[PDB]
Amino acid sequence: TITVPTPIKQIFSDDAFAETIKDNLKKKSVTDAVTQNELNSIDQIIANNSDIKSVQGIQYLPNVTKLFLNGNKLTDIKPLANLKNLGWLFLDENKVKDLSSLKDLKKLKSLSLEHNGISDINGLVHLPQLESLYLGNNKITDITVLSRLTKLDTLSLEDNQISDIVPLAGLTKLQNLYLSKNHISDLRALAGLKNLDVLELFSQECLNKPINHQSNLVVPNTVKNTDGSLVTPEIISDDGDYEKPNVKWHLNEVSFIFYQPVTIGKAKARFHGRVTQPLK
Repeated sequence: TITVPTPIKQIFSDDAFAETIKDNLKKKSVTDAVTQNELNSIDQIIANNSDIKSVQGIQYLPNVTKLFLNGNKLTDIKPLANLKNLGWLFLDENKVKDLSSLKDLKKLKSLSLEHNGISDINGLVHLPQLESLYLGNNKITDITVLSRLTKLDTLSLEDNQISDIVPLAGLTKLQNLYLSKNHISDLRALAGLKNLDVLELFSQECLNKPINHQSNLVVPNTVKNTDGSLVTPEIISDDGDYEKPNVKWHLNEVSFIFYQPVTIGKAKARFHGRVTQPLK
Protein backbone atom coordinates (compact mmCIF):
# COMPACT_ATOMS: atom_id res chain seq x y z
CA THR A 1 0.00 0.00 0.00
CA ILE A 2 1.48 3.33 -1.07
CA THR A 3 0.93 4.89 2.39
CA VAL A 4 3.36 7.76 1.68
CA PRO A 5 3.91 9.50 -1.68
CA THR A 6 6.37 7.24 -3.51
CA PRO A 7 8.61 7.87 -6.54
CA ILE A 8 7.23 6.36 -9.76
CA LYS A 9 10.68 4.77 -10.26
CA GLN A 10 10.26 2.71 -7.05
CA ILE A 11 6.80 1.30 -7.92
CA PHE A 12 7.45 0.28 -11.52
CA SER A 13 10.62 -1.80 -11.73
CA ASP A 14 11.06 -1.27 -15.48
CA ASP A 15 12.60 2.08 -16.47
CA ALA A 16 10.82 2.13 -19.83
CA PHE A 17 7.43 1.56 -18.18
CA ALA A 18 8.10 4.04 -15.36
CA GLU A 19 8.79 6.63 -18.06
CA THR A 20 5.41 5.74 -19.66
CA ILE A 21 3.58 6.31 -16.35
CA LYS A 22 5.39 9.63 -15.82
CA ASP A 23 4.11 10.82 -19.20
CA ASN A 24 0.57 9.44 -18.87
CA LEU A 25 0.39 11.26 -15.48
CA LYS A 26 1.86 14.43 -17.08
CA LYS A 27 4.69 14.44 -14.49
CA LYS A 28 8.15 15.94 -14.89
CA SER A 29 10.47 13.09 -13.87
CA VAL A 30 10.40 9.35 -13.04
CA THR A 31 11.78 10.29 -9.60
CA ASP A 32 8.54 12.19 -8.86
CA ALA A 33 6.42 10.92 -5.99
CA VAL A 34 2.86 9.78 -6.64
CA THR A 35 -0.08 9.07 -4.34
CA GLN A 36 -2.48 6.15 -4.71
CA ASN A 37 -5.27 8.63 -5.57
CA GLU A 38 -3.30 9.55 -8.69
CA LEU A 39 -2.79 5.90 -9.63
CA ASN A 40 -6.49 5.21 -8.92
CA SER A 41 -7.58 7.85 -11.45
CA ILE A 42 -5.79 6.38 -14.50
CA ASP A 43 -8.41 4.93 -16.86
CA GLN A 44 -6.06 4.52 -19.79
CA ILE A 45 -2.39 3.72 -20.42
CA ILE A 46 -1.03 4.51 -23.90
CA ALA A 47 2.35 2.76 -24.04
CA ASN A 48 3.20 1.80 -27.65
CA ASN A 49 6.73 1.43 -28.96
CA SER A 50 8.37 2.22 -25.65
CA ASP A 51 10.67 -0.80 -25.25
CA ILE A 52 8.83 -2.04 -22.14
CA LYS A 53 10.20 -5.38 -20.84
CA SER A 54 7.92 -5.63 -17.78
CA VAL A 55 4.62 -4.11 -16.62
CA GLN A 56 5.49 -5.10 -13.04
CA GLY A 57 3.84 -2.40 -10.91
CA ILE A 58 0.70 -2.11 -13.06
CA GLN A 59 -1.14 -3.85 -10.20
CA TYR A 60 -1.17 -0.47 -8.41
CA LEU A 61 -3.43 0.92 -11.19
CA PRO A 62 -6.62 -0.99 -10.25
CA ASN A 63 -9.09 1.05 -12.37
CA VAL A 64 -7.44 0.92 -15.81
CA THR A 65 -9.90 -0.18 -18.52
CA LYS A 66 -7.76 0.31 -21.67
CA LEU A 67 -4.12 -0.76 -22.20
CA PHE A 68 -2.12 -0.06 -25.37
CA LEU A 69 1.08 -2.13 -25.12
CA ASN A 70 1.77 -2.70 -28.84
CA GLY A 71 5.36 -2.94 -30.03
CA ASN A 72 7.29 -3.54 -26.82
CA LYS A 73 9.44 -6.42 -25.46
CA LEU A 74 6.99 -8.12 -23.04
CA THR A 75 7.34 -11.87 -22.52
CA ASP A 76 4.97 -12.25 -19.53
CA ILE A 77 1.72 -10.52 -18.48
CA LYS A 78 1.15 -11.97 -14.99
CA PRO A 79 0.80 -8.42 -13.50
CA LEU A 80 -2.35 -7.85 -15.66
CA ALA A 81 -4.03 -10.82 -13.91
CA ASN A 82 -5.64 -8.57 -11.32
CA LEU A 83 -6.70 -5.60 -13.51
CA LYS A 84 -10.31 -6.81 -13.37
CA ASN A 85 -11.78 -3.71 -15.07
CA LEU A 86 -9.78 -4.28 -18.26
CA GLY A 87 -11.93 -3.86 -21.40
CA TRP A 88 -9.43 -3.34 -24.24
CA LEU A 89 -5.97 -4.94 -24.25
CA PHE A 90 -3.55 -4.68 -27.18
CA LEU A 91 -0.31 -6.63 -27.04
CA ASP A 92 0.88 -6.71 -30.66
CA GLU A 93 4.56 -7.29 -31.43
CA ASN A 94 5.58 -8.61 -28.04
CA LYS A 95 6.51 -12.22 -27.22
CA VAL A 96 3.59 -13.15 -24.97
CA LYS A 97 2.45 -16.80 -24.68
CA ASP A 98 1.02 -17.08 -21.12
CA LEU A 99 -2.60 -16.31 -22.08
CA SER A 100 -3.82 -17.97 -18.86
CA SER A 101 -2.82 -14.78 -17.00
CA LEU A 102 -5.96 -13.36 -18.65
CA LYS A 103 -8.31 -16.12 -17.40
CA ASP A 104 -10.30 -14.05 -14.85
CA LEU A 105 -10.49 -10.79 -16.83
CA LYS A 106 -14.28 -11.08 -17.30
CA LYS A 107 -14.90 -7.54 -18.65
CA LEU A 108 -12.35 -7.93 -21.48
CA LYS A 109 -14.10 -7.27 -24.80
CA SER A 110 -11.29 -6.57 -27.28
CA LEU A 111 -7.93 -8.38 -27.40
CA SER A 112 -4.99 -8.15 -29.84
CA LEU A 113 -2.04 -10.57 -29.81
CA GLU A 114 -0.72 -10.22 -33.35
CA HIS A 115 3.01 -10.91 -33.95
CA ASN A 116 3.61 -12.73 -30.64
CA GLY A 117 4.81 -16.11 -31.93
CA ILE A 118 1.86 -17.87 -30.29
CA SER A 119 1.04 -21.55 -31.03
CA ASP A 120 -1.18 -22.61 -28.09
CA ILE A 121 -4.33 -20.44 -27.86
CA ASN A 122 -6.27 -22.82 -25.52
CA GLY A 123 -6.20 -20.16 -22.81
CA LEU A 124 -8.78 -18.09 -24.71
CA VAL A 125 -11.43 -20.64 -23.61
CA HIS A 126 -11.73 -18.61 -20.38
CA LEU A 127 -12.87 -15.47 -22.24
CA PRO A 128 -16.28 -16.28 -23.81
CA GLN A 129 -17.37 -12.62 -23.52
CA LEU A 130 -14.82 -11.50 -26.16
CA GLU A 131 -16.33 -9.36 -28.92
CA SER A 132 -13.15 -8.68 -30.87
CA LEU A 133 -10.06 -10.96 -31.21
CA TYR A 134 -6.86 -10.47 -33.26
CA LEU A 135 -4.38 -13.33 -33.65
CA GLY A 136 -2.76 -12.51 -37.00
CA ASN A 137 0.91 -13.38 -37.60
CA ASN A 138 1.45 -16.14 -35.08
CA LYS A 139 2.13 -19.90 -35.28
CA ILE A 140 -1.45 -21.07 -34.62
CA THR A 141 -2.53 -24.51 -35.88
CA ASP A 142 -5.51 -25.69 -33.82
CA ILE A 143 -8.37 -23.22 -33.30
CA THR A 144 -10.74 -25.76 -31.63
CA VAL A 145 -11.31 -23.58 -28.59
CA LEU A 146 -12.72 -20.67 -30.64
CA SER A 147 -16.04 -22.55 -30.97
CA ARG A 148 -16.77 -21.15 -27.47
CA LEU A 149 -16.41 -17.52 -28.54
CA THR A 150 -19.90 -17.06 -29.99
CA LYS A 151 -20.01 -13.33 -29.06
CA LEU A 152 -17.24 -12.37 -31.50
CA ASP A 153 -18.13 -10.08 -34.39
CA THR A 154 -14.46 -9.63 -35.41
CA LEU A 155 -11.90 -12.41 -35.75
CA SER A 156 -8.49 -12.19 -37.41
CA LEU A 157 -6.49 -15.42 -37.79
CA GLU A 158 -4.52 -14.37 -40.87
CA ASP A 159 -0.90 -15.36 -41.47
CA ASN A 160 -0.96 -18.48 -39.29
CA GLN A 161 -0.76 -22.27 -39.93
CA ILE A 162 -4.46 -23.25 -39.76
CA SER A 163 -5.85 -25.91 -42.11
CA ASP A 164 -9.07 -26.81 -40.27
CA ILE A 165 -11.70 -24.05 -40.01
CA VAL A 166 -14.59 -26.29 -38.88
CA PRO A 167 -14.42 -24.86 -35.32
CA LEU A 168 -15.57 -21.50 -36.81
CA ALA A 169 -18.84 -23.01 -38.14
CA GLY A 170 -21.11 -21.85 -35.29
CA LEU A 171 -19.74 -18.30 -34.90
CA THR A 172 -22.71 -16.87 -36.79
CA LYS A 173 -22.49 -13.44 -35.15
CA LEU A 174 -19.22 -12.82 -37.06
CA GLN A 175 -19.24 -9.82 -39.42
CA ASN A 176 -15.47 -9.57 -40.18
CA LEU A 177 -13.29 -12.67 -40.71
CA TYR A 178 -9.65 -12.62 -41.86
CA LEU A 179 -8.11 -15.96 -42.84
CA SER A 180 -5.66 -15.12 -45.63
CA LYS A 181 -2.18 -16.70 -45.54
CA ASN A 182 -3.02 -20.07 -43.92
CA HIS A 183 -3.17 -23.77 -44.99
CA ILE A 184 -6.93 -23.71 -45.74
CA SER A 185 -8.08 -25.86 -48.66
CA ASP A 186 -11.69 -26.63 -47.63
CA LEU A 187 -14.18 -23.76 -47.18
CA ARG A 188 -17.29 -25.92 -46.65
CA ALA A 189 -17.74 -25.35 -42.91
CA LEU A 190 -17.85 -21.54 -43.32
CA ALA A 191 -21.16 -21.75 -45.27
CA GLY A 192 -23.36 -20.91 -42.25
CA LEU A 193 -21.61 -17.62 -41.43
CA LYS A 194 -24.31 -15.57 -43.16
CA ASN A 195 -23.79 -12.31 -41.18
CA LEU A 196 -20.34 -11.71 -42.74
CA ASP A 197 -19.61 -8.32 -44.31
CA VAL A 198 -15.86 -8.79 -44.76
CA LEU A 199 -14.00 -12.05 -45.46
CA GLU A 200 -10.42 -12.55 -46.69
CA LEU A 201 -9.15 -15.94 -47.90
CA PHE A 202 -6.24 -15.11 -50.26
CA SER A 203 -2.69 -16.60 -50.46
CA GLN A 204 -3.19 -20.02 -48.87
CA GLU A 205 -0.18 -22.38 -48.84
CA CYS A 206 -1.13 -26.08 -48.80
CA LEU A 207 1.44 -28.89 -48.54
CA ASN A 208 0.41 -32.50 -49.34
CA LYS A 209 1.87 -35.64 -47.76
CA PRO A 210 4.86 -36.89 -49.80
CA ILE A 211 4.39 -39.55 -52.51
CA ASN A 212 6.58 -41.39 -55.03
CA HIS A 213 8.01 -39.71 -58.14
CA GLN A 214 6.47 -41.35 -61.21
CA SER A 215 6.48 -40.66 -64.94
CA ASN A 216 2.68 -40.56 -64.79
CA LEU A 217 1.87 -38.56 -61.66
CA VAL A 218 -1.79 -38.06 -60.73
CA VAL A 219 -2.65 -35.97 -57.65
CA PRO A 220 -6.36 -35.61 -56.80
CA ASN A 221 -7.62 -32.03 -56.49
CA THR A 222 -8.85 -31.55 -52.90
CA VAL A 223 -9.61 -27.79 -52.90
CA LYS A 224 -13.30 -27.06 -52.10
CA ASN A 225 -15.43 -23.91 -52.33
CA THR A 226 -18.13 -23.24 -49.70
CA ASP A 227 -20.68 -25.30 -51.67
CA GLY A 228 -18.31 -28.27 -51.80
CA SER A 229 -17.43 -28.18 -55.52
CA LEU A 230 -13.78 -28.48 -56.58
CA VAL A 231 -11.88 -25.27 -57.27
CA THR A 232 -10.41 -25.69 -60.78
CA PRO A 233 -6.61 -25.18 -60.84
CA GLU A 234 -5.57 -22.02 -62.67
CA ILE A 235 -1.82 -22.53 -63.12
CA ILE A 236 -0.19 -25.97 -62.89
CA SER A 237 3.59 -26.33 -62.62
CA ASP A 238 5.86 -28.48 -64.75
CA ASP A 239 3.47 -28.42 -67.69
CA GLY A 240 0.73 -30.32 -65.86
CA ASP A 241 -2.89 -30.74 -66.91
CA TYR A 242 -6.25 -30.89 -65.11
CA GLU A 243 -8.36 -33.98 -65.78
CA LYS A 244 -11.24 -33.32 -63.38
CA PRO A 245 -11.01 -34.26 -60.52
CA ASN A 246 -7.24 -34.98 -60.85
CA VAL A 247 -4.19 -32.86 -61.63
CA LYS A 248 -1.86 -35.00 -63.76
CA TRP A 249 1.82 -34.59 -64.71
CA HIS A 250 4.13 -36.32 -67.20
CA LEU A 251 7.49 -35.86 -65.47
CA ASN A 252 11.17 -33.69 -57.10
CA GLU A 253 8.15 -31.44 -56.43
CA VAL A 254 5.14 -30.06 -58.37
CA SER A 255 2.35 -27.58 -57.66
CA PHE A 256 -0.70 -25.68 -58.85
CA ILE A 257 -2.36 -22.34 -58.05
CA PHE A 258 -6.11 -22.05 -57.54
CA TYR A 259 -8.48 -19.08 -57.54
CA GLN A 260 -12.24 -18.67 -57.18
CA PRO A 261 -14.58 -15.95 -55.95
CA VAL A 262 -16.62 -16.80 -52.89
CA THR A 263 -19.70 -15.18 -51.34
CA ILE A 264 -20.88 -15.79 -47.79
CA GLY A 265 -23.69 -13.59 -46.48
CA LYS A 266 -22.87 -10.12 -47.79
CA ALA A 267 -19.09 -10.73 -48.02
CA LYS A 268 -17.18 -11.33 -51.24
CA ALA A 269 -13.79 -13.05 -50.90
CA ARG A 270 -11.04 -14.29 -53.21
CA PHE A 271 -10.34 -17.95 -52.41
CA HIS A 272 -6.77 -18.28 -53.67
CA GLY A 273 -3.66 -20.29 -52.89
CA ARG A 274 -1.10 -22.93 -53.79
CA VAL A 275 -1.11 -26.70 -53.34
CA THR A 276 2.42 -28.16 -53.29
CA GLN A 277 3.13 -31.86 -53.78
CA PRO A 278 6.59 -32.99 -52.55
CA LEU A 279 7.98 -36.16 -54.21
CA LYS A 280 10.45 -38.96 -53.45
